[PDB]
Amino acid sequence: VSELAGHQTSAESWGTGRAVARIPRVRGGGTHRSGQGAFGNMCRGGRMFAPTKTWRRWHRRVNTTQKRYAICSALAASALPALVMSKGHRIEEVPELPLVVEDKVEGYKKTKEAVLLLKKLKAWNDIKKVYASQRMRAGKGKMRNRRRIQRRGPCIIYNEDNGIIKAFRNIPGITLLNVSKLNILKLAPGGHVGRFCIWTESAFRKLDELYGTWRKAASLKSNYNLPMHKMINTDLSRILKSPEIQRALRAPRKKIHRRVLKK
Amino acid sequence: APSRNGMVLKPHFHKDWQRRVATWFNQPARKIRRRKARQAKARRIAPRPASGPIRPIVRCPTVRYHTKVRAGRGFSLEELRVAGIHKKVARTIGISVDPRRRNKSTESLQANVQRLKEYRSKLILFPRKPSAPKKGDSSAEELKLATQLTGPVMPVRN
Amino acid sequence: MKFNPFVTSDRSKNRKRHFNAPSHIRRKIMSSPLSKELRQKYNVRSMPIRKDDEVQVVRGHYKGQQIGKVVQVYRKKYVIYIERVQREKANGTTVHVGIHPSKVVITRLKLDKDRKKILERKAKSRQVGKEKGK
RNA sequence: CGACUCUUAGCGGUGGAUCACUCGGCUCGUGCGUCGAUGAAGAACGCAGCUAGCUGCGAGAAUUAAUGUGAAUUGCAGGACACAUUGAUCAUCGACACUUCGAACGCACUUGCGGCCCCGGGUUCCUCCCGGGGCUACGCCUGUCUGAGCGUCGCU
RNA sequence: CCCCGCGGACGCUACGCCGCGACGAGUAGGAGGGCCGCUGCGGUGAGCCUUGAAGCCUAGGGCGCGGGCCCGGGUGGAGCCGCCGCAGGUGCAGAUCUUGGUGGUAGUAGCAAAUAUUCAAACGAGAACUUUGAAGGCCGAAGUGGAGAAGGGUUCCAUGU
RNA sequence: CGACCUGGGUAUAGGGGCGAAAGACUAAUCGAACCAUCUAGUAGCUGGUUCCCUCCGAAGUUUCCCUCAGGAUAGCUGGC
RNA sequence: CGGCGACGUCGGCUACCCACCCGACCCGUCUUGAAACACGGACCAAGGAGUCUAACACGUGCGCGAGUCGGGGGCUCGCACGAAAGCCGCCGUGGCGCAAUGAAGGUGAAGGCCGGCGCGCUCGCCGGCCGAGGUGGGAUCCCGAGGCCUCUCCAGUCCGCCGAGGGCGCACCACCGGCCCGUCUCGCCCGCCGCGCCGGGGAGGUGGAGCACGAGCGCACGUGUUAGGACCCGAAAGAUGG
RNA sequence: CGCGACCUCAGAUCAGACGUGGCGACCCGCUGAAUUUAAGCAUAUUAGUCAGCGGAGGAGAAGAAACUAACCAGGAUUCCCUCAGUAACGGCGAGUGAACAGGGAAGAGCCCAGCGCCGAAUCCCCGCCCCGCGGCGGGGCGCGGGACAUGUGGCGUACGGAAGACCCGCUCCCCGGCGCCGCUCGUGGGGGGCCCAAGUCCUUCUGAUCGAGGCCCAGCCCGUGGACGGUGUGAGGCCGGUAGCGGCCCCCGGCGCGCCGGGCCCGGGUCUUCCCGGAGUCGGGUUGCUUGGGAAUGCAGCCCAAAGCGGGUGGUAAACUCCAUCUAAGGCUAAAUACCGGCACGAGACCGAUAGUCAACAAGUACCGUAAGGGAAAGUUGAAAAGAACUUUGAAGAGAGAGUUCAAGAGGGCGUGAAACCGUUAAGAGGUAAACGGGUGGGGUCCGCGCAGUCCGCCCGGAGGAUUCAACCCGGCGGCGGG
Ligand SMILES: [Mg+2]
Ligand SMILES: [Mg+2]
Ligand SMILES: [Mg+2]
Ligand SMILES: [Mg+2]
Ligand SMILES: [Mg+2]
Ligand SMILES: [Mg+2]
Ligand SMILES: [Mg+2]
Ligand SMILES: [Mg+2]
Ligand SMILES: [Mg+2]
Ligand SMILES: [Mg+2]
Ligand SMILES: [Mg+2]
Ligand SMILES: [Mg+2]
Ligand SMILES: [Mg+2]
Ligand SMILES: [Mg+2]
Ligand SMILES: [Mg+2]
Ligand SMILES: [Mg+2]
Ligand SMILES: [Mg+2]
Ligand SMILES: [Mg+2]
Ligand SMILES: [Mg+2]
Ligand SMILES: [Mg+2]
Ligand SMILES: [Mg+2]
Ligand SMILES: [Mg+2]
Ligand SMILES: [Mg+2]
Ligand SMILES: [Mg+2]
Ligand SMILES: [Mg+2]
Ligand SMILES: [Mg+2]
Ligand SMILES: [Mg+2]
Ligand SMILES: [Mg+2]
Ligand SMILES: [Mg+2]
Ligand SMILES: [Mg+2]
Ligand SMILES: [Mg+2]
Ligand SMILES: [Mg+2]
Ligand SMILES: [Mg+2]
Ligand SMILES: [Mg+2]
Ligand SMILES: [Mg+2]
Ligand SMILES: [Mg+2]
Ligand SMILES: [Mg+2]
Ligand SMILES: [Mg+2]
Ligand SMILES: [Mg+2]
Ligand SMILES: [Mg+2]
Ligand SMILES: [Mg+2]
Ligand SMILES: [Mg+2]
Ligand SMILES: [Mg+2]
Ligand SMILES: [Mg+2]
Ligand SMILES: [Mg+2]
Ligand SMILES: [Mg+2]
Ligand SMILES: [Mg+2]
Ligand SMILES: [Mg+2]
Ligand SMILES: [Mg+2]
Ligand SMILES: [Mg+2]
Ligand SMILES: [Mg+2]
Ligand SMILES: [Mg+2]
Ligand SMILES: [Mg+2]
Ligand SMILES: [Mg+2]
Ligand SMILES: [Mg+2]
Ligand SMILES: [Mg+2]
Ligand SMILES: [Mg+2]
Ligand SMILES: [Mg+2]
Ligand SMILES: [Mg+2]
Ligand SMILES: [Mg+2]
Ligand SMILES: [Mg+2]
Repeated sequence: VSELAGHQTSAESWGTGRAVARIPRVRGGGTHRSGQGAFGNMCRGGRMFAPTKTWRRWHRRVNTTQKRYAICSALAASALPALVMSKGHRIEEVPELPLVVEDKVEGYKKTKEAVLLLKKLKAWNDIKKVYASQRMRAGKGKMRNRRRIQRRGPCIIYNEDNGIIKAFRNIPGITLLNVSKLNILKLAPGGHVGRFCIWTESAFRKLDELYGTWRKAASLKSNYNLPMHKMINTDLSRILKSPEIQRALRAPRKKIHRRVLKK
Repeated sequence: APSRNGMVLKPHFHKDWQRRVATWFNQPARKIRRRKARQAKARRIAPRPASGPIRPIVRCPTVRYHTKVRAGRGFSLEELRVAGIHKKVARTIGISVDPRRRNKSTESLQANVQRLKEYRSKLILFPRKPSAPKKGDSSAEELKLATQLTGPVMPVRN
Repeated sequence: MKFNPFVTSDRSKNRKRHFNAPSHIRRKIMSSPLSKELRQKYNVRSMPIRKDDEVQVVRGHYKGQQIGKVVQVYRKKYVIYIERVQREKANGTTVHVGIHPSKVVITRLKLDKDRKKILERKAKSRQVGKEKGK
């Protein structure tokens, strides 16, 4: 807020022997404003309580290792059909979830052939969902230039831009993303992993250089290896039903002993 | 009033600091402006190094850093003298000069003068008149082999 | 979408510019699509409206194939008045109904020196664009 | 039986809350970063066919010219305008013009009063009046002219 | 070694479900949960809506211990919300609180300083207050008279409402 | 009929003016005017301090303080 | 098991009015004590008060870990989003931590067992090993006599469970020692290019926010304290210029 | 006993210029508090801050060491990170508090006086002629005047310089014009102007549609354009715009080339001989302010007042002694940097009319005070005025009909229209002021598809229907197991 708000007034308190509250009142006379309250958060025209100020520390710095960790987790999550379908990305007739196409799509120039590519990859229902979800935002965002809202479509990832950005970018929901400059704000849209992604082949090959394997370290980063698991075998049901566990247990106590009436 | 254990603190906020607060919201815009000016200057001086003139090899002053070597302000007058360069021509050919620096050790003196000879051997000199070259350099040497250099000229390595 | 950093997309700014637009660009704002036959005869799609050309209303209460000549281009109200597109008021007399020019199609153009030149420039630019596209 | 009063509902008043709308702000960022004696900022007074304010403008007065655009402006009237023997409107604005105070400048102002130099009229060119035009502030630089000094001298 | 029968209920959002025992006051104060509520952002609902959004009204039906919520009816005419996270100028009975509006008081106090009015008529829809005339009275020349200064700035003067 | 009343023109300005003297007067303000700012001055003092349920749950006592309407400290409390 | 069921009745009360019985003083606030002859409150609508920043402390969540952190700069079509995001690594400068102690000059954290020698003189030269000592508890883990089985035994075969006792002992606790720095008391040796007003070393008390095989760094959230207008409103006053 | 020269002064409406005042967010030079904190208060702190005065520019100030250091040395200034809440200061209390080094951003250096040398080589003004006008320039001429030896210009400045010899290298500058480019370079450089894709396709809702369905062919059409706004709802295709190393026109600017014209003048190395510096200034004493600077960091007043192998600094006052460092008392200089005022723009997890600027509106307006100054309230008919014709009572206000509109139960302070309060109608009640909790009862308004009350799995029987079951054959697909 303006630091001058509520204070461009020479108001001073009336005192205490005049049967009115001790809030400062504007001096002068001959107008509605004279004698009215001022300088208070409770007074009409006075400044707010604790005027918000520009030095509020809007920005947060996140550890680089944590940021790369989040990127790795989002990349892993996009490869699970349960998670991507949980985001509602209409991946039903997609031939294979880590969808990779040849580099010929990097040379696309026209939205016509981009759309035809999507249709042959059976991803067009995602764009159809975006189209059916376009609507008007609820609330003051309409006044604040965020008038229209929509859903997120699939994310196209490219290695070299040879006009593919221009070929796309008129498809609602499509986010074009360079493989060496990946963004968590686009991979996990609202803080929830599992966004549908379409990879160019060169971008798919570059992933072992960008983030490395576990046998090797990442080469295109100065020092980064993939994070280690704290639990290799996560199949809890299979583990519990393994014979090694089953031999060490005691028998289940599956008889319910309720309260017995005292006759 | 203090309450239980805790550091005795002396905040320096008794002096109306609110009127003088430096906010850094124009930091990325400042970075972009600096980058654009860098690109414009490098574009202006096409074959010359973008970073600037060659700086000398210099040892750090105090006992904390004297094991380390950084770049200096300019080559000394004695270094120029024994390198055979006129002190009014070195700056035009792109050598920083620091007249107010005197040498105290022949080891550092030799390091700097060998650096100067190496730079002179690495230099490509366009003729003043493009049609008529007097003593500058060869046509095959400068027709394509002269290109802009990024980063420091012959960087200082510990 | 829009990429020019010097072109605003603010709703309030755009509305301010629209309602405070000077007359010479209010004319450009009050532009109407040509009929199919005119869009074929001339390689142009729309055309700013004029005093004495004949249109037909395509939306609202007065739709119809009737060809009515404009009699007024009320630029302050952003409307035009058409010959038989009128309405009778209570006292007996009649007035015209304001109609936004975007809700009509021009069927005949009031040709003079200037309109032909405007058509020429628009058709030339369209040819340039399509020949670049091919 | 009513009157009065209380409670609840329907409706009608008073009131302008709520909700929606927003040519307004606030905050940040960018690019320039430009007043004035060749008369600034500010003020005053005036200017529209019908106009008090707001806006615009300066006696050429809600504007002249020029250039771009190309049929209006509009609340009513009136009136041009073959739109090419050249053009309504709007915009741009480089030509022209820009009343009185105001650093404010002949003197002074809560009033008014001069002086010099040309031109025109009564005069019938000589000097009185009337009108028009141009000067008439302070400090300061360089030069010019006029000078002052029992200042220091030289000739006589 | 099952089988004339090929069959055999529910479950376990494991942050879930189920069982048993004991206990329940509470200011100042502390903590937990909130599928309590408000506003805006990132996702999400192939969400809702001009065959009717928000809002408001209701002797309509209900749910929850409660915060509150859902639905019906009416008005209204253009936007609104659920779920997962995010961020707050986020919850009012008080503050002789601020702003705005409204009551009782109350058709009450009051329209009581300087003697005073009355008759007829005119206009006019309308006369105790206008106008004309006739009476009766006051200021009584240090005036309730005639003019000015300062101040006011058109109040001056006709005509019309 | 006078140390008389009074208009107008001037002069004196705030810790100053002016006072036949009452701390009177200085634009309804005077034991120090008014205006704007420093200023959201400070307050151990007065008043207020906004949704629900669940659980736990006090102290007005020690010691020190220009300390006695307040603090620190121990004690009492809750949470992890 | 019975009765009753459509223009008349059946059931419904949160919700509307009325009646009756019992109970029932007006809320907020200061207070030992408020219904108070204590103060604020005529009514209604809207606004209205622990906020942000900085610095600590502790708890918790996350990443990496004797390291950690790019926050400033730079590099990447400059800019819809992007003022974002990504990268640097001979940009780790630097900050914090990995060392403490004394005013300072300065100094600066390894012991234990087994041997031959001097005098195993409360000790100097080594060797061999091991590598922070010892006591008492100490979750957990390990060994374990002895048992628990079938239609039965004369004879061992595979594994399960219970188990008196025994052992290794995590973290942590209490103590005893040991090492580092300061400072006292005592006493004797050693070194040598500078034989010195030189330097080094030991024993016994005692001071230290120490060592004794690291736990930190960064980010986030919560609570508490303080600086700031600082939960909101409030002086009598002071100063500057008019 | 006049006339000249010089000096020092004066006048002029003399010829030609310049200053003034404004803005003041940022900057520079001064002057300068108190509130406040210290739980009091006087040093301290607030604070060299507010207020006051002066002076600028697009940046200003600073700035090329009388420096930092003590190193194996660095090297103008300014800004960022860090040093560092540290050294230090402080009723050593509250509190205050830098600098060096290191890493970055940017990087650029220089000119006088003096010492000298060069026949004052120097400069201004006035005339005449020519080429240019664009910020008045050049060329030539003047026994034209003036400034100036009390010192103009050239060389030359601490980084040494100059003058002679010996040797070596001729190596090529600037300014203003003519024409032409690549034209300028993240894709013209800038400014201005005019243009550039595709549904108003079929059926339907509506007052209006921008809504809802549909458009076979891989899918109505464009998409380098699905930002935004307007249009009678909610529009990629109706319109303006949007994208585009899209088009065209005009104007403006620096870059190279060939020509022309003008100015323009020798550089380096070695040896010899010379020559070298800023004074009421430094420094000291004292005083007062200031600083982190503490036996005194800086500034200033006053008194004293220098030196030349000197002077200053070397963070504890002094003497002696060595070493290190720089060269004060003259001046210029871009970039990195700042910007709550101005012009023109873009954006937002901000506010949505008691909010957000005081000001969404004829707002610094109305109005108040003599004045300095104080300073409001105040948005919304409707898509379209289609703004209620006409009849009728009243004098009119105002009614009653009628009419417009989807709506006047939108009718000119006209979106919706809450509460408090009031009028009317209906129901109920009333002598312990109202109101409240618990428990019922009566009435009333609504709710229940209330009004003959269920259902559904197997079995029994009746009356009927049937792309008909099982078992096999063919084919497809799964699930499990196989050394
Ligand atoms: Mg406000
Ligand atoms: Mg809402
Ligand atoms: Mg650089
Ligand atoms: Mg009502
Ligand atoms: Mg004109
Ligand atoms: Mg006078
Ligand atoms: Mg004489
Ligand atoms: Mg109990
Ligand atoms: Mg309880
Ligand atoms: Mg609030
Ligand atoms: Mg309230
Ligand atoms: Mg409220
Ligand atoms: Mg309360
Ligand atoms: Mg009465
Ligand atoms: Mg009376
Ligand atoms: Mg009488
Ligand atoms: Mg009388
Ligand atoms: Mg009179
Ligand atoms: Mg009159
Ligand atoms: Mg007295
Ligand atoms: Mg008075
Ligand atoms: Mg306060
Ligand atoms: Mg106050
Ligand atoms: Mg004491
Ligand atoms: Mg009390
Ligand atoms: Mg109590
Ligand atoms: Mg009491
Ligand atoms: Mg009470
Ligand atoms: Mg009592
Ligand atoms: Mg009392
Ligand atoms: Mg009280
Ligand atoms: Mg009261
Ligand atoms: Mg009240
Ligand atoms: Mg970034
Ligand atoms: Mg380091
Ligand atoms: Mg530190
Ligand atoms: Mg132990
Ligand atoms: Mg110990
Ligand atoms: Mg604490
Ligand atoms: Mg003159
Ligand atoms: Mg105090
Ligand atoms: Mg106090
Ligand atoms: Mg005090
Ligand atoms: Mg003080
Ligand atoms: Mg000031
Ligand atoms: Mg000035
Ligand atoms: Mg400067
Ligand atoms: Mg300077
Ligand atoms: Mg200070
Ligand atoms: Mg000279
Ligand atoms: Mg120098
Ligand atoms: Mg629209
Ligand atoms: Mg649209
Ligand atoms: Mg179009
Ligand atoms: Mg374009
Ligand atoms: Mg409102
Ligand atoms: Mg307002
Ligand atoms: Mg009336
Ligand atoms: Mg309606
Ligand atoms: Mg209304
Ligand atoms: Mg009623």
